[PDB]
Amino acid sequence: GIIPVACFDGYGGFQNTDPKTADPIYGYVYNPSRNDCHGRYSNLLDVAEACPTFLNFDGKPYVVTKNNGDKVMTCFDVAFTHKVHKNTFLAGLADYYAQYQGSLNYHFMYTGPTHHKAKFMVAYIPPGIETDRLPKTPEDAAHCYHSEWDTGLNSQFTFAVPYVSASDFSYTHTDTPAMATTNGWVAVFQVTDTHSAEAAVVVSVSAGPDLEFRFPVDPVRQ
Amino acid sequence: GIIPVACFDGYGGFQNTDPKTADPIYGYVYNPSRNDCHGRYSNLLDVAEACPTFLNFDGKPYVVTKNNGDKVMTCFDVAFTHKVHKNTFLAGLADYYAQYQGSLNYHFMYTGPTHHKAKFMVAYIPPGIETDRLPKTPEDAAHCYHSEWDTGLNSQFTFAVPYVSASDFSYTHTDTPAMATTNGWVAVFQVTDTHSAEAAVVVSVSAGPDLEFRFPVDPVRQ
Amino acid sequence: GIIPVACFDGYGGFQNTDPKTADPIYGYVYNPSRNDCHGRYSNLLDVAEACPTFLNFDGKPYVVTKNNGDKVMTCFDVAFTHKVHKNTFLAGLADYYAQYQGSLNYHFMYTGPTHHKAKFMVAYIPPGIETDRLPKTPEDAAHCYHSEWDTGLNSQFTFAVPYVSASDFSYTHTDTPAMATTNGWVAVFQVTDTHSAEAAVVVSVSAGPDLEFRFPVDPVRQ
Amino acid sequence: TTSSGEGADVVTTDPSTHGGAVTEKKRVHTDVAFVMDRFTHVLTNRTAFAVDLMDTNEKTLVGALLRAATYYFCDLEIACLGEHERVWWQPNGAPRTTTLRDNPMVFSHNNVTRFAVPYTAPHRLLSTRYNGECKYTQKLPSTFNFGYVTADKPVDVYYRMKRAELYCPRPLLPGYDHADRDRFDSPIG
Amino acid sequence: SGNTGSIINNYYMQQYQNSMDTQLGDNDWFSKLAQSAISGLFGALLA
Amino acid sequence: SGNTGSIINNYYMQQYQNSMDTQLGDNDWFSKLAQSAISGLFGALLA
Amino acid sequence: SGNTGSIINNYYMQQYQNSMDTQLGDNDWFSKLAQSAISGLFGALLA
Repeated sequence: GIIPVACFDGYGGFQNTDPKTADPIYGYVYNPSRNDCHGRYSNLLDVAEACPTFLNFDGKPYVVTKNNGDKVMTCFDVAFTHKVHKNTFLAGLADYYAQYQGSLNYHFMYTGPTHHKAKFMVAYIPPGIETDRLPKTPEDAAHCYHSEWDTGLNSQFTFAVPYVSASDFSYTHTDTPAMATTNGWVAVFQVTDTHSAEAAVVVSVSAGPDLEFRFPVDPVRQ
Repeated sequence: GIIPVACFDGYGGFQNTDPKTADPIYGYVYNPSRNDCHGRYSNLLDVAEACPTFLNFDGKPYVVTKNNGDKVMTCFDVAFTHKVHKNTFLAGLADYYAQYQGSLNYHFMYTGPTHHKAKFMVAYIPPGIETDRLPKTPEDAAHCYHSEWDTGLNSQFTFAVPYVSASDFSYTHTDTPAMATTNGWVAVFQVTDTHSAEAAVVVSVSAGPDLEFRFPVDPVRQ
Repeated sequence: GIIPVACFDGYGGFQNTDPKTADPIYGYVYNPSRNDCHGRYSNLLDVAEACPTFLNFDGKPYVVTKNNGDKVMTCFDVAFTHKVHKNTFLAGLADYYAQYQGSLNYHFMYTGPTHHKAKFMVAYIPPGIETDRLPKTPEDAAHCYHSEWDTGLNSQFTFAVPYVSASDFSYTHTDTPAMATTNGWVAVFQVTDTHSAEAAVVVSVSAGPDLEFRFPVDPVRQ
Repeated sequence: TTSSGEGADVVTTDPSTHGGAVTEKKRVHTDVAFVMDRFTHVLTNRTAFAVDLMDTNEKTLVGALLRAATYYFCDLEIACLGEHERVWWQPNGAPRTTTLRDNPMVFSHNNVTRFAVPYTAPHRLLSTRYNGECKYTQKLPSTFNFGYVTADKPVDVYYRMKRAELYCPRPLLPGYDHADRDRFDSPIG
Repeated sequence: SGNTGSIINNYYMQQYQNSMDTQLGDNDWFSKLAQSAISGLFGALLA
Repeated sequence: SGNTGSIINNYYMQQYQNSMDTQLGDNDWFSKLAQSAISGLFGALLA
Repeated sequence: SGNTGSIINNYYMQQYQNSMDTQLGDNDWFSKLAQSAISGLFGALLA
């Protein structure tokens, strides 16, 4: 009369990610109402999109405009492990997730005096297969997927960095053996080399509308 | 109140061929779309039928036409373990499966010069109970289930080898004690003995429309 | 969330007669068609009824007709362990089953010369409570449930032995302590005592329409 | 049944040419989804290892047929054996670490550990062979794997392909050598 | 059928538990033999 | 809801498995904030 | 599908047991190739 059943090996071990729920102790607790408790966020990429965070340019988010040639104010990898992204909320969020896809957004807010004027261009350099390079003048970077803006009444400029890669998803962490980037560079040229004096361009980053992380991981640090 | 149940002995051991599926770890993964990924094959006998592979005639797929009598260009077993089939895709596929039934197909493509002409015949000799024999002249092989073709504008000739056996299925591997074949011979006579000079007939094999393997096995080699 | 269940003691041990079926290894085998495979028998009592088998009268199935008085050609128990039944298919089938009920059938086929004539009678003696006896003349056996036949154009005679016992079923094997039969005797008198010469009556037995075995058993022999 | 062979047109003639009828059979054991779905043995007495699916022995059914295909797609099921407390599994692309925490983990039950690994590699398809500047006139990149298992103690390992989809066929070869005799001749039980 | 039986039914599909049969298209005897028997008494029965 | 799921359903009553919520009668923000975003290009776009 | 089968069905949701597929929207070949075969005898068949 007893129902036959066959317990199997390899099943029923403790699992820290298993769907099944634990057996109850107390019953009929009633939590205090959380109505009008403001600020809930149901998904981390939402706060990643609505809340841009500043880049780490040698400990200071802004880039200083400069008189000497050079012209390459910054030239950094579109990779979350890069030192520039080190303080950003996205690098800290993607420190955990294993893979991603989709565009990033970079916000450039000019901060200099109203009489001071400048012109800038940013360019996205696709991964190589590049013997270096990278281009150090705007005329050289013009060929690449770029955009260019001059300072005006509307200070901020939002440049979107496309996700261009052979594979549908790409690793957030960089593999130990590499002589070149797998997600490509981006660079922020000034384009006139006569600036008395100083000025500054604050830079920040936030996830694009279509960005998507996948596979949570909890890497041992260090 | 607890549901009675009776765990049984002899059940629930690990089984490498069991129907039941394992308990999940990750959830909600979304694989990249495989649309327009060409060339999928849902069944191995399909590629076995549509893709004939060459026979191993002493390391060379072709048979050379010859002046001296003999006339028996080849006389080989219709068995997958035979040395002639050793390179063929079917012998390699049936190296694993335990049993089969159904016709094979042999393709004979003449390759000689357009002015050179020849006539051939192939014959299927049923298993014996044969004191040897096998017949060494076309006049002797004529009695058997045979076919005969001369070279022309249409080079290839496809001879189908019938499955004739007492049992509905027959072993792919040959049993160690045997003094005679259990699936029978096939032989490819030339029929004129005057050929200056050389010429060649490429030979290949592919599964027939009705061929069927059964019982996968993974034999230890050697 | 996990379903509560309570494994019980005394259940789930290996059982050689349990209804439940074993877990599968291979799948999708297709057995060769057994259509037109003649002679299947779905029940052993059918072959027991349609196929009578000969009795063991001192190593010879027939009884010889004799001149000297005696008149008791045979007088044997209606029990499967009796030496007379030893070669019969029923004794061999009921060697295994533990209990039975229902009538037996005995076939008597006369075999002597067409000019030779004889008259016979068979009688069924109910179990006793018999101080012995058994009756040794036909006049004495006439009182019992008997039947009587003379040889003619129709040689065979089929005498049915009734199942008369206090209990609805009776053991096939004989219990070790017994001084008298529990299923009764049957005896085959000749009735004239003048027979020059020899002649013979073949005897055989087969299960009746209503016979029924119950409880398979596999006794250790010896 | 003469026909030009140069065009490589498919040709499949049944014995009907000689008057013998042959009904089509509906083969099931030759089917890819059915064959590939088994626990092939892959490796013995090993703690940490990448869950590369090319670790399968090439003489085994699953490994040989897997190498009969150029591309493939599979959900996977891992089954470790031998004494151990627990088994961690890092999803593809996760950084390697000698210690592990919070990464997905399964305790053994009666010295067996079975669990299902979802397809993880970024590529829409994996491949058994990869022409990465290996030109010749005469090795697969690390991204091609389902994860990275680690065991508390060394264990035997099994892989079970699920929802298998093989693409672009490649040659099978019999493993046996015929030696002196042209017919291989082997024992049968 | 046979010495098997449950209120429920076998957990695995029939394809896995038992080999499938195939008709010879793209039986019992001794039952009939035993039913052929003539129990009717021969000759002119009387009384 | 969350990393839980079965074809069946939890054996115990909801009152035992999870604490009941109570309305303030005898919500999400960053979704709305992210949806407030203006992707539409500013100024007079040309070409 | 494949070497799996039960009268019941998998306890866990499909989202947990197997990776979901995605269409390229916001296939088989060798079957067709084998079906392209011409078994029909060439030339003028006789007798």
